[PDB]
Amino acid sequence: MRALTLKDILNGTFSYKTFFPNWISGQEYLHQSADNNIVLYNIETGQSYTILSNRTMKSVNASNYGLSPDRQFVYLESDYSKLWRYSYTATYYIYDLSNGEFVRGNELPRPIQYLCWSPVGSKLAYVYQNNIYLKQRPGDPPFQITFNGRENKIFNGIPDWVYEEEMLATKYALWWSPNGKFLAYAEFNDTDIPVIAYSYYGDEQYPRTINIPYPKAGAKNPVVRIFIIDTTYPAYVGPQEVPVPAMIASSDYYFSWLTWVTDERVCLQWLKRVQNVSVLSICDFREDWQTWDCPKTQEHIEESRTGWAGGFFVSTPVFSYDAISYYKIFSDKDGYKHIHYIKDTVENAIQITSGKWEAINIFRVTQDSLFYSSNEFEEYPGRRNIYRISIGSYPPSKKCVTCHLRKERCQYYTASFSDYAKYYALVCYGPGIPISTLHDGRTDQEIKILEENKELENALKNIQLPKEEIKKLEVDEITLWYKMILPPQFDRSKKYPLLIQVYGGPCSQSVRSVFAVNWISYLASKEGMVIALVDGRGTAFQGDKLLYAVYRKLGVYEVEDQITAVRKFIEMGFIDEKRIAIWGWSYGGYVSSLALASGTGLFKCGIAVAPVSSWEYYASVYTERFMGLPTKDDNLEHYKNSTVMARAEYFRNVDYLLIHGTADDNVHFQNSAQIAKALVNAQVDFQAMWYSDQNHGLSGLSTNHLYTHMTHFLKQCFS
Amino acid sequence: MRALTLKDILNGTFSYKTFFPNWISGQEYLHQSADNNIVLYNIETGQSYTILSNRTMKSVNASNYGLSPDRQFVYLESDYSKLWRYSYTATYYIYDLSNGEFVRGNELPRPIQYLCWSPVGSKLAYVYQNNIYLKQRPGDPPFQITFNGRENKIFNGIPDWVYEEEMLATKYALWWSPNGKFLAYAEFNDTDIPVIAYSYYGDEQYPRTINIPYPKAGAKNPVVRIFIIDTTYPAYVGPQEVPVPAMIASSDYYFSWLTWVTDERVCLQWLKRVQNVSVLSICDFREDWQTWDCPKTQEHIEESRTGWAGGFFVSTPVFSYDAISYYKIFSDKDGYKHIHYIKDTVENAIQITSGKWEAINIFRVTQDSLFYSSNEFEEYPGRRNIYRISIGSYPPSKKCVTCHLRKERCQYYTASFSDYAKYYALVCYGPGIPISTLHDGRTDQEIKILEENKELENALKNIQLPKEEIKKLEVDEITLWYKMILPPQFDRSKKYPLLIQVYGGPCSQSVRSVFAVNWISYLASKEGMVIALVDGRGTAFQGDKLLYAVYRKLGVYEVEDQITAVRKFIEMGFIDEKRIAIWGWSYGGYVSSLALASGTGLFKCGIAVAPVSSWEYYASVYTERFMGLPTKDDNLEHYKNSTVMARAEYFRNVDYLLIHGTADDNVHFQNSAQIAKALVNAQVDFQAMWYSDQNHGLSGLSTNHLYTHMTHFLKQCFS
Amino acid sequence: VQLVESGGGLVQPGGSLRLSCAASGFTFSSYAMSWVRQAPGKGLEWVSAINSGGGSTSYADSVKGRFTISRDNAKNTLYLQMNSLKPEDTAVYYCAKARTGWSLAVPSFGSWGQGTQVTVSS
Ligand SMILES: *[C@@H]1O[C@H](CO)[C@@H](O)[C@H](O)[C@H]1NC(C)=O
Ligand SMILES: *[C@@H]1O[C@H](CO)[C@@H](O)[C@H](O)[C@H]1NC(C)=O
Ligand SMILES: *[C@@H]1O[C@H](CO)[C@@H](O)[C@H](O)[C@H]1NC(C)=O
Ligand SMILES: *[C@@H]1O[C@H](CO)[C@@H](O)[C@H](O)[C@H]1NC(C)=O
Ligand SMILES: *[C@@H]1O[C@H](CO)[C@@H](O)[C@H](O)[C@H]1NC(C)=O
Ligand SMILES: *[C@@H]1O[C@H](CO)[C@@H](O)[C@H](O)[C@H]1NC(C)=O
Ligand SMILES: *[C@@H]1O[C@H](CO)[C@@H](O)[C@H](O)[C@H]1NC(C)=O
Ligand SMILES: *[C@@H]1O[C@H](CO)[C@@H](O)[C@H](O)[C@H]1NC(C)=O
Repeated sequence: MRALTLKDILNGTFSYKTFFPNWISGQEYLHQSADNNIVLYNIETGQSYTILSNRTMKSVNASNYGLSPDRQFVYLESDYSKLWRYSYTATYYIYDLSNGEFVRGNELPRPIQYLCWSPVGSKLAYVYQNNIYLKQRPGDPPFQITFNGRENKIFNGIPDWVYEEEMLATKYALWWSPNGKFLAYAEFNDTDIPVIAYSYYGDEQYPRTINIPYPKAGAKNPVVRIFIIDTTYPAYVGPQEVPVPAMIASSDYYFSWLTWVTDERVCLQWLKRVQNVSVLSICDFREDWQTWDCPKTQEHIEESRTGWAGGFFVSTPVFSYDAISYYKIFSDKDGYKHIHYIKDTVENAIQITSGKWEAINIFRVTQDSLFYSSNEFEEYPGRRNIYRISIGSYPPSKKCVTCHLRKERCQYYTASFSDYAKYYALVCYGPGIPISTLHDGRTDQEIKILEENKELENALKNIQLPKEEIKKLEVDEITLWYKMILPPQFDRSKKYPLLIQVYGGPCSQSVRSVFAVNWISYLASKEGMVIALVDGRGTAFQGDKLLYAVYRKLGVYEVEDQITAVRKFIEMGFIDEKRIAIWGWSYGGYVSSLALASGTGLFKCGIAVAPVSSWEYYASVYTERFMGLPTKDDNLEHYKNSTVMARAEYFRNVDYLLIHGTADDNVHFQNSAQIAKALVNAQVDFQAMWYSDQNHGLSGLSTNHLYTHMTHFLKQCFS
Repeated sequence: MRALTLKDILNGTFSYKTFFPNWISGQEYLHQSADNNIVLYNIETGQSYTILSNRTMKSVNASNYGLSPDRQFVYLESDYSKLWRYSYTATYYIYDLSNGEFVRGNELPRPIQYLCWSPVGSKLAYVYQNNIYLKQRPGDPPFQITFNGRENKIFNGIPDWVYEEEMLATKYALWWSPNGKFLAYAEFNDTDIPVIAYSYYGDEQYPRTINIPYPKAGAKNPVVRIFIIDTTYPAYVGPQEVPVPAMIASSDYYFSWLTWVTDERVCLQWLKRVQNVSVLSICDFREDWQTWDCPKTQEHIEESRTGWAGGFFVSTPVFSYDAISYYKIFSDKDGYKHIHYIKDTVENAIQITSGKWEAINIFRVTQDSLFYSSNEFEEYPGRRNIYRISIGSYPPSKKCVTCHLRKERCQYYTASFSDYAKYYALVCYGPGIPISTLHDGRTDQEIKILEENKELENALKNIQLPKEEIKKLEVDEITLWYKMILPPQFDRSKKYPLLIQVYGGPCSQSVRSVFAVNWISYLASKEGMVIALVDGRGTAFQGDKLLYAVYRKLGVYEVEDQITAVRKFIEMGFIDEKRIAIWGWSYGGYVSSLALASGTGLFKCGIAVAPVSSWEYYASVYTERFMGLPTKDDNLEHYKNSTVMARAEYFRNVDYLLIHGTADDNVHFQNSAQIAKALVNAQVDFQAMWYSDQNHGLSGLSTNHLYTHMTHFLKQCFS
Repeated sequence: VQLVESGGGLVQPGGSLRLSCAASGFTFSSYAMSWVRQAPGKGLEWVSAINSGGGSTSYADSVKGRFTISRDNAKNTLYLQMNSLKPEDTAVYYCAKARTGWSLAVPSFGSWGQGTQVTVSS
């Protein structure tokens, strides 16, 4: 009956909820009720009790909890303080459940960077001031494991900036043995890395300076080492360092991943600095010298001839029940990523899945079944469906679990499994209203609906939402997949303005079957615009030919794909050719700026939010993966032809809006400053805006200001 | 006939030329013609000849010259490199005139921060890496005087940032005696001073950090000492330190000025950190101990009961022919600055000038005459005229030499005198086309016209220029002086938009009879607007009451004066009430922001270029001169209740444009950063623009960009 | 005016010495006396001064606590004793007569003799 408004988007009055159970055993899980009570649910009996009441949580002003494997102690977390995208610090209290009071022995230090229980028992391991401490029981003084931890120079048990952001994507680097017998950790050395410095104004008379060790393209890199320590007698021999393969240690290298197989067997995954070679090694524990041995025969090599290794990240193996074979997802002979089963030798691997589609994730491998995700159903790249196959059975079997559950409401799924895969939970994100359900692990039948978002569906009855469609085009040989958002009461006999939203990043996808009510929804519903998203070369989940096309050629084919899509949309017949605009964010800004200044006379206006101006200003791990080294012998020529500044002359007959935050640690303010300098030196008019003491996310009231300003700009352009 | 264009202003086309003779004797002067030739002109004989050809200047790419008083050596300067408003470094070569070849054997190092000849003879004193070196002859090894000079910590012979910008307004802090047998210098210690740091981007992978010692309001201050050394035998006893008066050396104090009386008599001026009291001391040379003595009977005290001491700076004395008495300008019993004659004691001073006007400057005191400037003529406080008074003559006399030379063309004069005041030169800046003339010096008779600016007059014949008037208003027993610029073909029966340009700074004046063709001239000529400038209380050259009305209350009365003037202009009857704007620069940014957010509904849009946000962010000297200490005991309340941010809520229904440069050292970027943060936190829409690596002046193409952007903004508001 | 200096020579660092100055022509015990030194490649440097009566003495900052100056008007002699020498005082020493006997007064550039050479080295 009524259209959307900007305040309905800025204030999240249309948002959904999801249910991810916190599994603690094969049949029970934990949840936080509305009244902040920690409730334990048992599926087999259907009985619930309050492990922790809200009074205890409010006593110490706690906001998060963690339960010990033996159900005898609970740690409560307070004083949250975000540092980077994934890392933060807090204060931890320990509460006893047997007697019902906080322990008052050796109190924990403050603040603490990371804390973890043991998989069994009640051992504790935490990180404080870049050092690792271990306590055998809640009430016992700690044992210090590392001593050389220094601020901003040496990290023990936690990653530095570049590893946290570009390689691990976690806040921790330390792993327990499956039975809590050994502990493995990583040490990062950052002594020789250059430092980026920027200014923080705050609320004092003098501004202060913030320094971060940040390796840009073709600079020095951190040094990583891996140690394993016995957790029952951690003074007999001390930490032991695992060996590095000979073919890897010949030059610079990275540490990709670690996985525990058994108490006496671990798996490590390394990647070369030239990032098109990766090595997987398996190391055993020998008791004669109480050390770790990695034989040569247990090394597996993966290389790519036409691109980098893996996708955005290198794939992780999932080990079998008998723990000498595994399953891994990588490219096949036809250029599509599929599942292979490896027992003794890589070249003897057996392909399990095949076709003109791709397999995305492996969830769980039990003694008889394997669960995974795919986009095979109906040849739609942008859908996720859960499939289950049988292993070790005389007749082969294959079942699609979710493709016919709710066909018109759910085509994008994720799964969470319990211990021994007795039960699992399915979460559906779109294209309808999200919904979370619980399923039995043997017959795959629904037994309970965890969440179905009734209040949102009731509240959305009086709101007219725009119409969304997903389609494809073929031009000469490339297939472009596009999503179109059309206003209500759309008529093909009239003409409408057009807005393009672009990200275009490598190993990424922007045309998905998800549900969202966001800024472009309001733009289509109230301002009567038409919004388009396009996916072409460089995007993932469509084969290796399409993915590896933009290799050492960043910022060339994305613009061509966008322009071709725009021309086809104009040829459709309901688009006004004088009112076309484009916008993006953080490689959306890069492509948006390069497309606006392409000299085609197609776009009237464009917006760039925190864009990248040159590839010499960004981090080494990301850039060198897709562009190579910026040396005269390798790729220096293209590092200079692919900058926004070099096109500064072509911004004459277009409208530009440049936005950036001065305290951005990921995409530094240097890029926007250089763009502005180049635009001024060429005598070109444009508009700008800066946000003080704001990071890459622009969280808070800055989001309101930014979206209001962009709405004003777009409304002025299309008048 | 055609109107002005923006490109005419931006590429300076209508710019005048002046002629300041470079006096080298009582009857000769040097000039550089439009051929890079250095020509010596003799007035008595009337002949002239070249002393340095352009070939020699081009041989070393020189751009400036300096001739020794012996006329035997010249120094040529190249490799100019600006650092601050006044300071710079360069490379100096020495040319021998007798032999016509460069001096070889001991070349000066590079870069050199300051260099000066002696008044008599040819011996040099220069500053290299914050140390003073003396050369007896241009072909001799240097003699080092100071040894503790360190970069950014200790300064010898040159001022630091604070003294260069706020106190001395020069680039040097060393003085020769009249016959060049003593050298006096000052040493500045900056070690406990806090440091301001900002980011410089440049052209490199990583930006760098610039650090400057900068005392904000209420912080620690530099420490200054004064030394005098014998230049004939500098190794005998070394430098000697000048004593400080007991009443001054009880707290923090400043150093105002130094002036030589004779070869054995020097004068110094000191200021307390509380600027209410100033002390003048005269020191003599004792030969029995080779030292300096400052008797207590030779101290003169100047204090102000209602405000600071002096105007923007403290006045300097001009000594008579007997070197025991002097003339000085300060306020009399009626609050008007006039000339007084001091022989023995301050209370015995004799008033030379009196009336309801003010004396601005003292130019020369010869054996029987005194030359000065005043605005006595016709009671216009915006004019400058030159008067001559007879001293020591049996009948008193007084004449005005400039008020009837060219009555309708010239009413703003300055003078330059030769040795013994044999001849002088008058430069006229407006309100007509500027002129430069040489006069007799004994009968004040014209001799020749140095500069007439005929080409500019020929170029301005086919151009319509706006009409300018200067008038006054009498509101609430307060007289405001305003200057109004009107478009050609002005009609009183129509309505026009209005723009206000405001500076409003203390001890300043904006309504002057000065010729200029600038941005507002183009705005009035082509865009058909009416411009106005208003001078109210807090300004100078009108009395002590008007000047000191704003003591310890900054930002209160200027806004009231501007609003009252705007209301009177509206009452005049030819102003559109719905189109009024205001703008300023670095103190008019402050006043513009405060007036726009006054909640009166008068202004439609405003512009603030590099404004001051809070007085806690500016330099200690300037801020504490007019406001006082920012402590709870003295003036913290008005420090808190005067910021722009506190009015952030009142920007809701106006248009705001904020401009600042990121590499500003005078008014730091943090002011605009805090303004933007405060505006964002209150959900108020505005516009902004920054200039990368640009100083306070915005020199280069940044000026073109800034003025084009402001023109676009103003044209949009008044549409 | 006639003045003769005696003493000095070549001595190892850390030693001690003393030298004498004898004056004639003018009237002694009526003017202040002073000791000055000249280093190779440097200018004249004032070292010490002694009053006309012998009550108060003045020393430079470079030889403070190491030099002792005395006078005897009966023999018209001036004595300067150096102790704890350092390898930078190698210079030629001159005896200077002031022009003010009313009180202490450093002679500026009055009479100069030949001086005595003192060299210290290992
Ligand atoms: C803001 O959103 C909240 C839910 O997050 C909702 O309760 C409330 O109605 C909304 N308020 C407005 C003014 O839209
Ligand atoms: C805590 O939980 C109890 C049990 O449901 C409830 O009665 C009470 O309202 C809650 N108190 C809060 C949420 O402050
Ligand atoms: C870190 O590296 C630096 C130099 O790269 C080296 O001096 C230092 O020993 C290393 N720190 C360790 C290994 O803890
Ligand atoms: C990619 O790996 C191949 C071997 O598979 C190697 O020849 C080549 O050097 C690597 N790529 C680059 C750019 O070095
Ligand atoms: C720029 O100004 C210069 C200086 O007078 C003048 O010679 C030239 O004509 C102007 N150039 C234009 C107006 O294009
Ligand atoms: C140098 O000055 C001479 C003087 O006549 C003149 O002829 C010549 O043009 C000038 N050369 C330059 C390059 O200005
Ligand atoms: C400068 O000041 C510092 C302390 O403020 C002091 O240590 C140092 O001696 C001073 N330097 C000189 C040359 O007096
Ligand atoms: C100057 O100001 C100070 C502090 O405000 C005050 O104590 C003193 O009386 C004033 N000096 C005068 C008025 O001479």
